[PDB]
Amino acid sequence: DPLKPTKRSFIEDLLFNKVTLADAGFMKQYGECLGDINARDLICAQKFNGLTVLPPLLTDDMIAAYTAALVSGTATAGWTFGAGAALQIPFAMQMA
Amino acid sequence: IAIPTNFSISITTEVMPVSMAKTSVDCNMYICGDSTECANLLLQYGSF
Amino acid sequence: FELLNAPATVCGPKLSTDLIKNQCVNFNFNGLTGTGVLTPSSKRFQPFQQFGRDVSDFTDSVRDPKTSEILDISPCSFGGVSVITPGTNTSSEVAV
Ligand SMILES: *[C@@H]1O[C@H](CO[C@@H]2O[C@@H](C)[C@@H](O)[C@@H](O)[C@@H]2O)[C@@H](O[C@@H]2O[C@H](CO)[C@@H](O)[C@H](O)[C@H]2NC(C)=O)[C@H](O)[C@H]1NC(C)=O
Repeated sequence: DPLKPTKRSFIEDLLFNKVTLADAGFMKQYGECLGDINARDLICAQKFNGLTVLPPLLTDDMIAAYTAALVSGTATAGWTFGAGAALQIPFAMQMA
Repeated sequence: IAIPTNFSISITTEVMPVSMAKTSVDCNMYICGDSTECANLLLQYGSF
Repeated sequence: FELLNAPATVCGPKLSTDLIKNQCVNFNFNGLTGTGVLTPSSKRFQPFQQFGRDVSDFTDSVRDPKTSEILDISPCSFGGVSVITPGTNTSSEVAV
């Protein structure tokens, strides 16, 4: 949506809502863990024991950009951009 | 013979895992924590 | 006798020091030795309880023998580190 701040599509927003990803982000500062000891956070416990999770190279925004490019290509060009150079075609004729 | 006369446009979802969490282990941290004696014993034990 | 699981009133001839907090130290509480950072705790120990353990059986809290304050114990080491190099043959300069 050009207006909304998400930068992803509506269905993608719903899908990202459906799945519970536990902790958001891959950064957990030492001060954060020490200041919230009372809440026995699982991530703090596993980080204090040498187990770390590394962020994916492609961010969710980058993956959404790839998906948007794929959708736009199939809408404007269709199948022709998978073989050579994307060739424009009206969507109704692609449907035909 | 049976011949269809009408049709529907169906949209179905296929959910496919693509990747899992990338993880790494500080072997010394997990096995020994912050103990120096345990670290030396782990060195002597062998680096798997 | 029992050693490191309950309050004690018989102790070896050792000299106590001042309580240092928010600094990585080598600590010895009633004979239990270790390395960690000590912080004030919100836990409420019963009179018959001296130590507290987390799900990993790591001693994560302790009642100060002198002030009766409850202190949380945290590991000193924490945080992922990675090294970026262009190749030792090319250069000895790295990013971290
Ligand atoms: C244990 O004793 C300490 C120290 O108080 C006394 O005076 C010292 C100079 C020394 O002679 C000790 O052996 C004595 O017990 C008590 O510590 C209190 O708490 C604060 C915080 O660290 C300390 O600085 C103060 O000196 C003490 N406060 C007082 C005396 O009002 C501590 O409370 C005693 N604990 C028990 C369980 O009796």
